[PDB]
Order: sequence, then C-alpha cells, then structure tokens
Amino acid sequence: MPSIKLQSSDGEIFEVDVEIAKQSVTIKTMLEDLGMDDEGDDDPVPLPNVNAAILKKVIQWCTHHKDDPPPPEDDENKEKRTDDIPVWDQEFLKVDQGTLFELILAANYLDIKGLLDVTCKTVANMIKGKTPEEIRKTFNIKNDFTEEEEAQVRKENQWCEEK
Repeated sequence: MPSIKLQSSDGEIFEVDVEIAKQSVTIKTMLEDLGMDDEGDDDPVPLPNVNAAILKKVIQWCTHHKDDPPPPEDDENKEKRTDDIPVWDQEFLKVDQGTLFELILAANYLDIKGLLDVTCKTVANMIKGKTPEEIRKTFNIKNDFTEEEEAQVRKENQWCEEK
C-alpha cells in the first residue's frame, strides 16, 4: 500500500498512510489531481493552510478513524450517529485551546466535518451545547432547559485525567 504526500505551509512535508488521509475530503481531489499515488514518497504538493505542528494532529485523527476497532460478532455497527467517541478522539477534547481552536478550522478547509463536529460539540459543551459564539453569553446563550440538566444523557464520565 502506498501513501499520501503533502507539504505543510511552512515547508514541512508529511508522509503517512493514504487510508487515514482518505477522511480528509479535499485531499481526495488533490490525490487524483497531483497525487497519482505511486510509492507514497511522491512529489510533495505544498498546502498553504496548515503547518506540521497542527497537521500531524489532524492527520493522526484520521489515523485511528479508519482503524476503529471492528465490531466483534453481535453488534455489527460502530455507531448509529455520534454516540460513543473512541479514546483517540477523547484526548483531543481535553487539550490546550491553542490546538483545540485550529482543530475546528483545520477540519473546515479539509472538509472533515467529523473532526469539526466532535470538537465543536465540546467547545459548545461548556456553555449549553448551543450556538458556539462566546458573545452569546450577553443574553445567556440560549435557554435549553438547563433548569433540569441533571439527566446527563451521555455518561461514560470516568474522569480519568492525564493522558
């Protein structure tokens, strides 16, 4: 199996498995256009969007999501529609905002709405899971029956800190 060749904005080229990069939507067009996919260390095309600092996190997100643990025998699906986030994703929602912020934007121009949604859910989680504007707080964000709230329809909160 070959791999994807892409060069970050500052000139730091990255090579990694093409199956993971398949999650990146704007990469498939790039792959057919100037990718060719021959050996994987192919001619590097510069991407003026992200540098190697952020890109590694974005493409490693794709790393696990193509490799998510296959269903054993009884329950044949992975998820219905966003129900159980893997330990891979989990760590990216407890990190510094410097990386967390770009995780949304980096995903935007790559069209990985999967990545974008998970981090967006978490950023908006701290308020009320509503509109993700911090300026919303002027009118109290958006009423969402926070009077109840205790139902906690999520669980899986072991509170295992560190990484």
